[PDB]
Amino acid sequence: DHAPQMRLVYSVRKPWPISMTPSKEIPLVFNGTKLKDTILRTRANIVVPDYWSKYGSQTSLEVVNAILYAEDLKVQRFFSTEWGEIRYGTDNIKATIDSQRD
Amino acid sequence: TDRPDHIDSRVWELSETQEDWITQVHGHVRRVVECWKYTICCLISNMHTHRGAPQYDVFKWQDRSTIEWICSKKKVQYPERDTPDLYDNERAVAYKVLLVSDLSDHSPTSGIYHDLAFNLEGEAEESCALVLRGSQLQDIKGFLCRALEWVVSNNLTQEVVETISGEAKLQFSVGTTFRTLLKRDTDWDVIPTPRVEPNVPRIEGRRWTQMKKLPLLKEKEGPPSPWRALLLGADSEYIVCPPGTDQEAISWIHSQSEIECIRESKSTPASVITCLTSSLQSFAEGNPVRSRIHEDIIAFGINKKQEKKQSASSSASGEWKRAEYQVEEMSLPPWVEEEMVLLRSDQEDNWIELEKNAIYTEVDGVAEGLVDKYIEIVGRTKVASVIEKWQIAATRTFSQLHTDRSRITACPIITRDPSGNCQFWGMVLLGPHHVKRDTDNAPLLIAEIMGEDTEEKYPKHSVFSLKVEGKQFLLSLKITSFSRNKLYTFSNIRRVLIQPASIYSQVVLSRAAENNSLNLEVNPEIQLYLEGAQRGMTLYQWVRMILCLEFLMAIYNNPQMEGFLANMRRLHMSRHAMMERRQVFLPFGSRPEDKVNECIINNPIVAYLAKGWNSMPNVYY
Amino acid sequence: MNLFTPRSEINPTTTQELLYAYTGPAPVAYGTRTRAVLENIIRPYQYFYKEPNVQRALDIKTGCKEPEDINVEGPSSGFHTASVLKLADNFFRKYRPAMEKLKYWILVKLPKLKYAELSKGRQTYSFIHKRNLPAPIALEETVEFLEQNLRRKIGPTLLSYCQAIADVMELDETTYEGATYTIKFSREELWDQMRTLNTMWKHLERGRLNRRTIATPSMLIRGFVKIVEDAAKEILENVPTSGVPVGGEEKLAKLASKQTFHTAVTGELSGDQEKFNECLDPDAMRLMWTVFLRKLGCPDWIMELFNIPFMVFKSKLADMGEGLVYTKGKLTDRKPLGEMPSEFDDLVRNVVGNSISCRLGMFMGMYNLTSTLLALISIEREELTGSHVESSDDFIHFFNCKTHEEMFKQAETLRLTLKLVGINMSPSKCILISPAGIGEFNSKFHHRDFVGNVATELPALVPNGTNPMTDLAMGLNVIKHSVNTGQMNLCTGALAMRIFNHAYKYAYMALGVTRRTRFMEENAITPLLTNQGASPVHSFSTMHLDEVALRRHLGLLDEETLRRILNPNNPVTDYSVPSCFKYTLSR
RNA sequence: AGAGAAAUCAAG
RNA sequence: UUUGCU
Ligand SMILES: [Mg+2]
Repeated sequence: DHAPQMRLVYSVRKPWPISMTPSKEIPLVFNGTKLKDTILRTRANIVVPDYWSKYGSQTSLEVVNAILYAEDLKVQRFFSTEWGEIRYGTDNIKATIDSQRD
Repeated sequence: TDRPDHIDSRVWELSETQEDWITQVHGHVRRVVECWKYTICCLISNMHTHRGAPQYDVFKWQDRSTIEWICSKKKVQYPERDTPDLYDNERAVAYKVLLVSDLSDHSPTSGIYHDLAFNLEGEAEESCALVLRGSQLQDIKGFLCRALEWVVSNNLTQEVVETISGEAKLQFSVGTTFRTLLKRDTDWDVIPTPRVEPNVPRIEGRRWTQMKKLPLLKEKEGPPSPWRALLLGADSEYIVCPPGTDQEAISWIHSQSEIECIRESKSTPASVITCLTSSLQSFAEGNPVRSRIHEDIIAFGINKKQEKKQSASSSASGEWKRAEYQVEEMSLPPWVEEEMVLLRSDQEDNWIELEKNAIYTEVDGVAEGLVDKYIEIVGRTKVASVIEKWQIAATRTFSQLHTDRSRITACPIITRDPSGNCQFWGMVLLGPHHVKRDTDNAPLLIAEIMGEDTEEKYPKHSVFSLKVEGKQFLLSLKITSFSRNKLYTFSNIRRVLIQPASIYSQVVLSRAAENNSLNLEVNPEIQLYLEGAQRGMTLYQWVRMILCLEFLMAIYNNPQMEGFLANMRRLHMSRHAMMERRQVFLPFGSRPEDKVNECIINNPIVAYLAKGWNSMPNVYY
Repeated sequence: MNLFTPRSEINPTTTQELLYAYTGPAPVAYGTRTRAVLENIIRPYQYFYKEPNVQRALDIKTGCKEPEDINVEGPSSGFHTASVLKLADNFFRKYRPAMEKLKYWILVKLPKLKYAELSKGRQTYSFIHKRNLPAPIALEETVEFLEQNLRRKIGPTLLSYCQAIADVMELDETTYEGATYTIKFSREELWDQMRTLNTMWKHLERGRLNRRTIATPSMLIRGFVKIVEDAAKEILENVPTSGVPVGGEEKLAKLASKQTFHTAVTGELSGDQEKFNECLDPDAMRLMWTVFLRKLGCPDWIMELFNIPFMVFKSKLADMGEGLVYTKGKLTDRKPLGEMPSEFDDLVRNVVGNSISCRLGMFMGMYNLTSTLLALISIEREELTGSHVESSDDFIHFFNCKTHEEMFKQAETLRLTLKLVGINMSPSKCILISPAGIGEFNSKFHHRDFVGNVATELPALVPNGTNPMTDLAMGLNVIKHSVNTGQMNLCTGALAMRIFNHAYKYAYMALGVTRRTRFMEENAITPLLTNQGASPVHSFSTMHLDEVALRRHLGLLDEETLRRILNPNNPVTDYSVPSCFKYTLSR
């Protein structure tokens, strides 16, 4: 699967790289930039995700924590870890048997 | 007949009087698996009390009267045949432990008891992950791993698999006609049974001769190899232009320019210069793409394949002969040493501007410090500038090869200094390409600003004189045909910085370990085999020369270089062994120098490496 | 070259990493492969007898010969039947637990193999459409053909698919209806399509002066090949003399750590095998497998199943290709073998249409693990009291003897045993150091107690092209795998991170003055993620963490932006979080 | 013309 | 197809 590796630079620089489902939330033209294409899943330019990070419908904080909980656990584990100085160079069967005898 | 070490003695003795194992096929294995089941039940039942009484009650290997009494106490009844192994009071559910070769084959069976299915590898059915706890599963998995280890160690895999699962069936067969087809090109049948006594004979071998001295590589004779790389190397230069976009810089270049041919090459006729300015103008007026012109025909070999076809056909009177190819031998050219000297020339700006990572641990700090010191060492060198030029040119040219195009495309080579001033290294014009495959060679017309011109070094380049703001420059035009894959590879030519970085870091860390303290600001003397006046150099200069040589090798990488290095690693190891007063021995009829000499034909860098090898001593005492 | 020979601070072994030019483009084969394919096919026949007699050897079905015909001076192409039997028996005895694990795999794991994985293969040549196709498509059409011609439904198990192939091999005529055409095969035609191997240039192969081809089998016989290769892998992973396919770290370090009483002669022989794939006989491999299975108490049908693919390969038909190039003074014409005199005229009798029928020798990339097993069985002899590690072609042996004469006798015995099983170690590429402590194997260079692992291919430090978050995660994972594998220390690890970060930022128009940066500057959209332009947050000790979680823990991302970019309702959309940046490209 | 090395691209 | 990786 080397083709995506070589095609990325051209793919991103295309006029309408991102393929997205049609939506009304994203403005057709924001401050002179034509974000979406009206022809079908429609297409949008790479600035749409950047636009969303500034003007987008926020989901509940509880949703955010749930999605990030798995990775936040690893982050917390690492930052709570302590790194040392850097160097250069039979009874189970007994209980069952006794219980059966009882 | 003994007790397996992973089964407790009490369980073994108890099972001894539970069934007539002697009259059962594979009685020992049957008893062993039943003991495994009992031990699994015990592992489930251990240390689990519900309301002061055990949470799990074991009916396995208990008298029917007591089992029925217990079940009646719980207001449940089970048949003699379908007697569950365990009963969980907390869940008030009966369970029957089961062992199966594969968990997927297991089925719920009847509804009298939930089936706790497990495999010999310790894994449990997806349902078991609910009913049983994590500790129970871990203990059972460990015990069953030990049991499987015992099974494999005693060659009882088949017997156990039969006991737990059933009996294997004929899952494959071949008819007579397929057997006939198979037995067409071999002296044996489908199951080869050559009736010959197995025995290894004693053949008469040869003697292993010692390599007392290292071999000498073969230096080829012939014309000096010319510069055959895509772009220029040490002879790369750029025109400084006012800050702005690529179009503005190209317009500034085009406004004040008197391009006149100084040295015409018969391979790239001077007239092709018209194909450059026309593009330079076209890029200035917005559009980089441009319609063809008359000169373009000879610039990008337009309608040339058919021309050669017709010319060869018109003069092909003869008879066919096997196509024999010959690689023209060439000697070591004198410009390799000059290129190496010039590539490590100091610059003003640092040409390796990479962002730092986020230091969190002391290890991260040490790594970032090492990388920063390496960048300082090799940042201010001409080789870094040429690497940046190559990367930018390759990226800009490869970004235009993803679509079929019948018009001339212009891909300039411009890099911006930290002050914002543009730097025009040259331009690459992409002829009409209709790539249907990947490795197809697209046609390029490459114009490059050159500091100094040598006919013997650039026979196929056409050198013109450029004039900007009074300053004079040389501009070399080359008609090339380059593959897409090579362009993509050079688009990230920055990877050449890793090997010298590895060597520098290894030296620094070795010093630190010897002193137990990391002193980054250290450069020891690396003793080497040099011309003779000097017996070594500091670490920084050595790293710079390594970077220059690695860049040259990468730019001149090809089958000859690949083979030469692959077969030279052996001789490098042999030299290292000889240095340590070891002895190197070889089989009969061995000549590694032959495998190396096979790959010394044209490459100038390979010839440089071979000469360097020859310069070194070949005998150690 | 003297610049790569430091004799003060580090050793030439440490600078073995400098003898790689993999940062440059890999050579690509050009034009017809017929010359290389024919050379590969003809090499076995020349080496069968001490004096090349290709015509006499072309009539030999099984490549078995007596020890007299084994060439102890040049490459040998045959094998000794009795020696193979005894060596296989010795290997079975010495590694009995490995054979028991193989038996467990056969009894438990083999029957439950699904042929869906058969869709993970290389570009397959359709015997219906007559052209190379992706593996899933070829598998789909082959299964459909089997269903049509068998009037039954093939079970999901691999054994069921192989049995279906064996059954359809019993029909005098087979038909395939596909939209709408009806392709008809006779038994002989389908046999030819099943046994035909398709040759292809091994593009992007390093360390070789001359390009070499590889062979791929038809989708009909790929199930048996998969079964045999999986069995070989299972037996190999439990054998301490194998360097593949599992990590070579432990393999090479374990022998490097071993020492002696400073009184025995210790030697280290590093070597490769000359024309490794052009000397092995499939008959030897199937005989070794038969010995293994029989001594393991396996049933007859298992032995037949294991043997079938080797017989089919023994009756193979190699695809010649476009043809040999002939000139007419200055013209050029590719013509098939047999139309005019050439170097391979001896093989003209074996031409079958555009395919050449050969019995001896093998092609690369088909039976790698079985070939390694065959090489390994030959080392289990009384004389060879030394450690051995082999990866297909490369090998390293450690001798621990009482005198130099014993060491040389053992080395020659190793060479002669490899000849016995049909493997010739390249004399020019085999070097023995005494005392031991310096060696090379599988691109790992060992000196005393330091094993420098040198990558055979520097990682492509660029985004994979999926999307920013996935690309960043994958690149950091690659760098970490290279680092902990030993191919990159801390300094070069950080440098590789910086290079990948620069390339990744460039690929998404986040570095200079682009449309993305212009948009984010006009609208005052601060860059908070690496792909947007923010300073990198990962480090040497934090390549395994996700960017979003790591930034959130550091306060670089706020709850408002976090809820904006992680909102599942965003109209845009590996351990990366599914944020708004996990988009997909159009084409 | 050119790239290149065992023979392909230099359109289809 | 509009062009900014030291
Ligand atoms: Mg080797």
